[PDB]
Amino acid sequence: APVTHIWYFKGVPSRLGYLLDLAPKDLEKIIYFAAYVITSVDDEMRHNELSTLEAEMAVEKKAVEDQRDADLEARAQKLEADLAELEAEGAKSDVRRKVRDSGEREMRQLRDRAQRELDRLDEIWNTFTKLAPKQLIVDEVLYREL
Amino acid sequence: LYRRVINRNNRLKRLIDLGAPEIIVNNEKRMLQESVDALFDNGRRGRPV
Amino acid sequence: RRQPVTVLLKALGWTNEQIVERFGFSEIMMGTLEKDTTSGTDEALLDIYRKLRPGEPPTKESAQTLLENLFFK
Amino acid sequence: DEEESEALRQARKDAELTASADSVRAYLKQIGKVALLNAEEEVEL
Repeated sequence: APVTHIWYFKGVPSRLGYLLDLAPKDLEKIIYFAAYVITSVDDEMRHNELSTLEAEMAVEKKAVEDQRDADLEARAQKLEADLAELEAEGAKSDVRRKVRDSGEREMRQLRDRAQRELDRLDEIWNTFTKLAPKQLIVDEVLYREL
Repeated sequence: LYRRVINRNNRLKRLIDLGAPEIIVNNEKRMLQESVDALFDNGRRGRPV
Repeated sequence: RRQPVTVLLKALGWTNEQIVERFGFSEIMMGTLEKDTTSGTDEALLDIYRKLRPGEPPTKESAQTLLENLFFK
Repeated sequence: DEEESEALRQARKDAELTASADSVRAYLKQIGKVALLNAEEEVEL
């Protein structure tokens, strides 16, 4: 495995840092296998096939939206089903309140998980479209996705 | 110091030969880097050997 | 890294009334307390844990037992 | 207020992208990703 001479890596100033214009803290992570760095990006190929990627991303976003809507519909149907056997008996508001709270929390979780997935997808797309050489990717999952 | 380098440099050659998972290979590469660094300048980056 | 002592007091289990009751003599104490953005013991504990041990992710039990073993054991 | 909160989530996310200059800490923090296997998945593998 190639190794970098310590003298030029960090010497106050860092000769490699000045040569490539990477901060020593960022350059340190690359050398010691802490974060990935982009060596080359194909701009010409990306431009010739950019709209297709936009459509392929939009289809996935729409699929996520449809799945979230279906999950919300199913959970709402369950909510309306659990109010039939609990309203026949003349109980107090506590018996009804628990179901209402559980359903509301389920709706909130179903919505926010989908929102997080959409945000992650948008982050992936934005990182890809702005990708440039000498760019440090610190997240392993994001790099695998890319 | 030299000995350590050689040792690690040998272990890597084995790990790559039998196709170890990327995590172990990366760890071995990092160890080799640190060993070479300490050989040239001990105690510069991390705790001295 | 340095930080206001009010966060340390909050993490130790002090609400934002006992600090005023005890340290009402001085003015720098009130300046620090007012300037302190953190609110509540839980808020201070998370920041203290993040700063002292940024590597591992914060948790509840570990954050609560952090200062206990650090000095009082 | 210390669960599924935007403040806690930010802290947890930031704690993962830490340099961890110490080599031993870097390795230990990395091998914790994969969860432990039970008896049956070992046989399956």
